[PDB]
Amino acid sequence: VAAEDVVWRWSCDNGKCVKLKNDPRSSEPALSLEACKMFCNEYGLLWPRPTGEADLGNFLSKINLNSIEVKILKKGATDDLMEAAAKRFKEQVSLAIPRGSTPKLTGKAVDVYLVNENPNEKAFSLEMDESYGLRVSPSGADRVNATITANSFFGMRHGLETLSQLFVFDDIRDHLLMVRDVNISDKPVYPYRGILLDTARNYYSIESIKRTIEAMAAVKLNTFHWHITDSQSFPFVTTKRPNLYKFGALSPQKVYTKAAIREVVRFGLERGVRVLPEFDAPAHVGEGWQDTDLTVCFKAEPWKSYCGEPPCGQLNPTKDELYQYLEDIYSDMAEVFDTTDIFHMGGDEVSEACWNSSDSIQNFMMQNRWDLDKESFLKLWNYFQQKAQDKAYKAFGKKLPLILWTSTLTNYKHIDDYLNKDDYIIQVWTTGVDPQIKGLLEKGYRLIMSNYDALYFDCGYGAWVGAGNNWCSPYIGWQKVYDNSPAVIALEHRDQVLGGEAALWSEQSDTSTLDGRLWPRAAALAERLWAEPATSWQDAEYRMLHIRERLVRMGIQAESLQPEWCYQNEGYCYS
Amino acid sequence: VAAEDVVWRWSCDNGKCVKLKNDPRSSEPALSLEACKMFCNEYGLLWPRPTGEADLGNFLSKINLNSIEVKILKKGATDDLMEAAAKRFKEQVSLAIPRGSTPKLTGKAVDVYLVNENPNEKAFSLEMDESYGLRVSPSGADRVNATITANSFFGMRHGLETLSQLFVFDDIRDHLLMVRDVNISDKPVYPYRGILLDTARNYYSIESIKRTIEAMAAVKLNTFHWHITDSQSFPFVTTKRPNLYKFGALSPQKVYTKAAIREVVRFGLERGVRVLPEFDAPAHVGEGWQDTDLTVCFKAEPWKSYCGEPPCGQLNPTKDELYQYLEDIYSDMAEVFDTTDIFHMGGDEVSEACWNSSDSIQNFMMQNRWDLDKESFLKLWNYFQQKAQDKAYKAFGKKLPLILWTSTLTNYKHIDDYLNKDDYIIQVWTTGVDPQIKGLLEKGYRLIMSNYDALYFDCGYGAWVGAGNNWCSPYIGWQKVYDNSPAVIALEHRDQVLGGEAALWSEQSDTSTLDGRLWPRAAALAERLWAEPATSWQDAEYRMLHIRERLVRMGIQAESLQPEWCYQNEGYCYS
Ligand SMILES: CC(=O)N[C@H]1/C(=N/OC(=O)Nc2ccccc2)O[C@H](CO)[C@@H](O)[C@@H]1O
Ligand SMILES: CC(=O)N[C@H]1/C(=N/OC(=O)Nc2ccccc2)O[C@H](CO)[C@@H](O)[C@@H]1O
Repeated sequence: VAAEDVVWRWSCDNGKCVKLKNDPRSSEPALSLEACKMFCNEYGLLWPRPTGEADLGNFLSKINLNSIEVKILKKGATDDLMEAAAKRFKEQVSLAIPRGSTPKLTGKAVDVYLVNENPNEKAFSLEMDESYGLRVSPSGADRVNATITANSFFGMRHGLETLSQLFVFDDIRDHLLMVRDVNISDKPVYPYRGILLDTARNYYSIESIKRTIEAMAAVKLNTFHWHITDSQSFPFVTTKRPNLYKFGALSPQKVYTKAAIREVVRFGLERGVRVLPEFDAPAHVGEGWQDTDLTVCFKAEPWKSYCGEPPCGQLNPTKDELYQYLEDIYSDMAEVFDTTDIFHMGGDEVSEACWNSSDSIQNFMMQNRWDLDKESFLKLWNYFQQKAQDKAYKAFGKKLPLILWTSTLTNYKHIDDYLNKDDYIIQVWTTGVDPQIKGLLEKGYRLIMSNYDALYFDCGYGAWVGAGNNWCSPYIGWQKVYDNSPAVIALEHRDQVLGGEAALWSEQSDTSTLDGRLWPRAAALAERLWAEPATSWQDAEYRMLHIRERLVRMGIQAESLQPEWCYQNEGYCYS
Repeated sequence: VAAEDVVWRWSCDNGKCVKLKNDPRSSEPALSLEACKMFCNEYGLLWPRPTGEADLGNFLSKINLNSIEVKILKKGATDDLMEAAAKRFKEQVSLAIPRGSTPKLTGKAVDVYLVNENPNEKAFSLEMDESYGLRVSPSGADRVNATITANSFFGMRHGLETLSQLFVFDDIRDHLLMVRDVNISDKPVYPYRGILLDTARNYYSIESIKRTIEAMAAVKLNTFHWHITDSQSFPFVTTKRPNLYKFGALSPQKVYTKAAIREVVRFGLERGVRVLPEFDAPAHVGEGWQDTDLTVCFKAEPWKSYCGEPPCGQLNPTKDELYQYLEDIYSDMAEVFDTTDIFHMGGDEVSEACWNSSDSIQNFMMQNRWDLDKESFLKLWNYFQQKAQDKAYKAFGKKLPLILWTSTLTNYKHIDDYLNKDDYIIQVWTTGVDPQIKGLLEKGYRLIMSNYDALYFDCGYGAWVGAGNNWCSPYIGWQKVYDNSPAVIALEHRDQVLGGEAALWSEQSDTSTLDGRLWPRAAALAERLWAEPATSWQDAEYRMLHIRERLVRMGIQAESLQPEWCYQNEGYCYS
């Protein structure tokens, strides 16, 4: 076969790029699809779109791939991180070029200048500055000046990410192009932009976790919430209490060693991603605890009587030794997850029946004058949480914010009996319309939104117990994730919302299915959290298709949203 | 870290392998999970389970990986295919061994003997013999005799596949094991066991197509139905009418050349998979036909008025030149798809409105005394099909069976006016309970079942036009595909059912998402078609989990069905 050449061209008409034949008898220069898209779309090819200035100009300039140089103007303690970020950037620019295509090495030279105004700052915090400014302009006759200015390394890295998005490959001519005149100013609306990955229901290769982080960085998501343990498995390698992993793991290979974790944590830091660890308690414990006598109900049957899902099992708060185990686990986590400013302690629904089933437990309650009703079991949960919390603080070596899921414990009506708003952040998984949300906000609580009607990425597949479909079906499309707005959910109490997180529970997901589950749906969340657009999904639709293509180019096995024909023929596919 | 060793063992109790600690003070030999499973389960680790004799014995023998030799007893015209099949088999045995694990090179030597009774036979046909017999027994002191006897290469290749499934890796000891005493006899219930892949709505890499075929072969699926063109794109490289692909393709790279197609066809043949091509007509045409004047309504707006989905477009049957184009396309297909015994001609619903919209068309109808009502448009469709059919036969150089989808044309009430049962096979996509099915069967028609309620693999994701979920949602779980029985659907007219096919329409699928869409759900279909079990999904559940793990080992990014904990702890997860 003699491979053909691209035969089509694209022209902007009413905000839509229309495909037209590239006829020879024309004096007007043909535009490639991406080139037309960059100026046809209001925000061009950017995802997420910026919150401030977004001036992309009207032109593109041909660039030579081998002539891109990055210079770091202000040196500091973040030099290593900055140097790493710069290196990644050269590689990102290539992603513009489709695989198997080769650009002509001609054109201008690009100079990228990074101005990090506080070069020593590298800690993750809810108050950290993620803002940046980007300007691109012609410099002299043969080069381009790209200048990124930010208050911190984090803003600077976000700026490099936006800059990488200003490159387009012209497949008609085989030219690498770059936007000529750019003025951009940006910062995120919300500090916490996350993805929860459950690695206990099924194991995820460390390569996959890193790939996930690479994708997150590409859309300015900053938090990876590692739900490391559950009743099904204990893959965290705890040096202090090694039997938990030894007994706990699905296999000896299916484990997360200290070196692997440091590796992931560092990989995250370079990409502005906080790796936040969760040790869920006192429910969701099982495997790895055999022979300790520190749990009750593991594998209790019938399972339905004792828990939400099999296997059943919970910690026994009445055993003093448990707090010793917990201290050790929290300490081992703190050692390796050393960039995190926050610790998640789980707290999803505890089972009354399960606790009531232990005489050892009942005796303890009897001795303490408490009865055996629901109110009393709440007392037991609080007793546990208070003790666990002390251990967590001791482990991290300071008081730090702690996260808990919405639960019976966190009901706004009695939450103050147990928790306080300064010390606890509440992760919300109820529907976006649930009354608990307003009530919690009124009490001053900060929230992370993960409402299941919009943010549960596991939803919609086949049932994993029995037949039918899984519990939270239907499957949530990107359109729905995009339209779910925390600002709408919280109204006037908006500042109290820290952000949001997409949740990938793993009863039905693993190394193999993760790219699909997460991408590009998490990108919808990324834009929503970064920008809080007043606009709807339909306004972001064309760009969403582009970002999906970009994730694929990165090597992500992203879900397919629409026929490629739609991407090539804007406005034709609608409903 | 010092990697641990597996700490658990498994014991059979009431058909379930239960995990127990591998305690040192025991005189009873510990069993690894797969080893326990092989004898605990009624059919062991086999998928699909055999239809005849299935005696697996009670024991396992240690085997040396480097000592497996295959000898072909009867030579013939299929020598090349047999030699290829043998080579693949050595590689398959390794799949038993999990990645990064290394077996001890000790144990017996395995001799595999292949007896192909009709060594010259290599054609695909509905009447072909896929039966085989398998016996395994100890031979002498240091070796194993594995003998496969079949009427044809196809049965022989199915036998090698079953034999590869009789190997287990003992991860407790690092020993490769094989079932010691085996007697198996098998043949499929249905001749046509397929997967439809739509490569026009989105493009699929040829590497992906081959990977799909590898997975199919692993579960004895024998037909790959390539839905090569549609309105969205024309990736088939037709030498005779090169503009269709040149204009038609999503990109110059996104094409299927003759060499690629031969490559896929050959890869299929070696694995007992018929590669069946579909050129859908007269609807579902669009791209690639610009400037021919041979279509009407391409990109007609509003799309809803003229078609099921955008872009709209149909062939104009009144143009004589069209039949010339068609002859050329059919001829180009016949040249490269040279193993197929059947040709699929599409025929999914044609649009009346679209045809009525062309005066050129109306004039033709006016001249032929036909009116402009629905009945008349049916006449036009028949006129087209009759002419297209003649071209198809001329292209293939013989009369061969042709397949059409259920449609207005195929309504059993008037189907005989147009088609005949000898010449046409009807592919059914209505619900399994639709009256058309009984009516068609009563008229003597053969069917391929693809009922959308059970067999549409595209179903359940987000909407691709507008918001919500896609048209045939909910998502179909393996349980549902497994329970859908053609025997039940057809009753006494069972023989008329040729088999079944899972359909992966590609509006929302591509190279990236294909492993997930297809696997392991197609495996459910494979067993149902191969064996027609009276039993339900729950009886096949443990084995299904194993096959999924096997697909992953093969490199398939298969969907995750359940937590791995369930696989390790049978009977604990249920509902
Ligand atoms: C916080 C959370 O989501 N907890 C569990 C969880 N709990 O789900 C419910 O209990 N849903 C529910 C059941 C009855 C009534 C209301 C909600 O869902 C995930 C799967 O989607 C599990 O992986 C989690 O462990
Ligand atoms: C045979 C077939 O399935 N045809 C089209 C097709 N047609 O679907 C329907 O028209 N479904 C339907 C609509 C209204 C009433 C009954 C069925 O579905 C696939 C997507 O699932 C498309 O890719 C196919 O081109």
